[PDB]
Amino acid sequence: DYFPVISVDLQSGRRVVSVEYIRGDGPPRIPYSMVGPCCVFLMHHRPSHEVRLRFSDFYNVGEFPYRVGLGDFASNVAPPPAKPFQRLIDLIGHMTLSDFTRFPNLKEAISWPLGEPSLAFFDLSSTRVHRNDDIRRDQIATLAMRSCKITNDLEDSFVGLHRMIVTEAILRGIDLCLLPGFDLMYEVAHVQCVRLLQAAKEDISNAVVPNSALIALMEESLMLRSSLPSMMGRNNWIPVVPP
Amino acid sequence: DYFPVISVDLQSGRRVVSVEYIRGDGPPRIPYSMVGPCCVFLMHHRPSHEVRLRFSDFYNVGEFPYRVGLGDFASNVAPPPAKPFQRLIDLIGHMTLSDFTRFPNLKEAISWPLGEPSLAFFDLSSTRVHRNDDIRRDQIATLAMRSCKITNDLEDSFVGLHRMIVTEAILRGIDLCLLPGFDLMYEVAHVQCVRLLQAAKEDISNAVVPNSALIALMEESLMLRSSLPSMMGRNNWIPVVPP
Repeated sequence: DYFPVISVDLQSGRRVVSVEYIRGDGPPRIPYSMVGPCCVFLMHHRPSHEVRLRFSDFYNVGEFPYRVGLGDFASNVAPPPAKPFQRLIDLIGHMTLSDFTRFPNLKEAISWPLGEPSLAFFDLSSTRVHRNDDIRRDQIATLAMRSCKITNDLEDSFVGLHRMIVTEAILRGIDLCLLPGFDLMYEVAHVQCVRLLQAAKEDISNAVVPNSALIALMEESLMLRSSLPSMMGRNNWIPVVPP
Repeated sequence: DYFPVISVDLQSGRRVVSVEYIRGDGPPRIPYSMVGPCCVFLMHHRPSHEVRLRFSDFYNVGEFPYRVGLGDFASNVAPPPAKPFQRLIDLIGHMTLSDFTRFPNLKEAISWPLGEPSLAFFDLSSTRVHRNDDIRRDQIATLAMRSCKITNDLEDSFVGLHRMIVTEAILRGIDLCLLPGFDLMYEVAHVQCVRLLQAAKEDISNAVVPNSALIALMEESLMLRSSLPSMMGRNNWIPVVPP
């Protein structure tokens, strides 16, 4: 049906990876998987039709779930109990990058996982943004590839992105019941939200002038402190020296 | 016996984490582990005395090996089949950082995992450098903490460092039989060596003047191409635009 084509091109004085899905049938590939809208062709992983709790429960044993995510089907990775930052994500996705890079700690918080500030995962996780499925799949695969900084393999990019998510969750004390690999863009945006909530403390401690970003983050922090403080992660954020 | 004390201090205009081991007995802590020379006190992980093949076989089930590494004891993580880059590591550890940062691709290759160029893991993995065990343990714990960029937990720093190693191994096609968590500094230096070998191709393709670094890397690449090409990883290195 659709083949991913990975192309390394020069943009903004940086050589960056992109993925574009192109129509082509011939004989369709037999081993394949659907990670959200993205079609992945499995070279090193055996597709599996079992339903398991975590994405890692597949790729840790050399397998790959048949199909994952929301849709007119049954995901082979059982959905998380909740997506508790979805309101904050919807609120951030309608904001510009300059709202965060003006503050150092917020910039550092959203630097992960691409190594540069980026609100792309917030846009792809928001429910109040509407995009075609083709552009969505291209952007999701591109972000998975750009997180891992490789050029050739796409299934390993999704495995690496989930592994990065779980590593940051373990470091920041995020509960792993909420990050099973169901909707990888939401997991990245969730961990970025936890990092943002930890960074906003240092930003207000540095006596900055709140914009909409800090107002939203402080409202969320207040509500969470009242209801479920442990959801905000651990307090192990390195303050960023102001330039 | 020795307690790790984690201190976040300003150095070189950057706020950075350090770990220093300080003598103190009182009642010694009951749950504890030895990762190499480093003493780790387990809050979230149950110590285990079983012998397993991978470090991940412990921390993936909420455990932590009793003691790991070389020494007058039996490591609870079975040693790797080989440490095949030890000669290259010994050769690189006697070199200065400026030998790599002069080339862009080598600088990018050794940027991982700390996000900045660093030969610290090469120094701590080399066999032809001699250091006291106290300074060694301080440096190992400091590097584990600085890889993860957190400030408070030390066992989670070692778990995160191993998870980062395995993520990069999976991305670069490195065989995971060689990275079980036995000597984490060697694993970091091994993955950095694979990245360096992949980057030296682009560096010579950019027609640079070889220094000792490129000479050593090309000799190793030639020997490996003759004997075991698959040890050099996959050819998925993004070329770095020359500044």
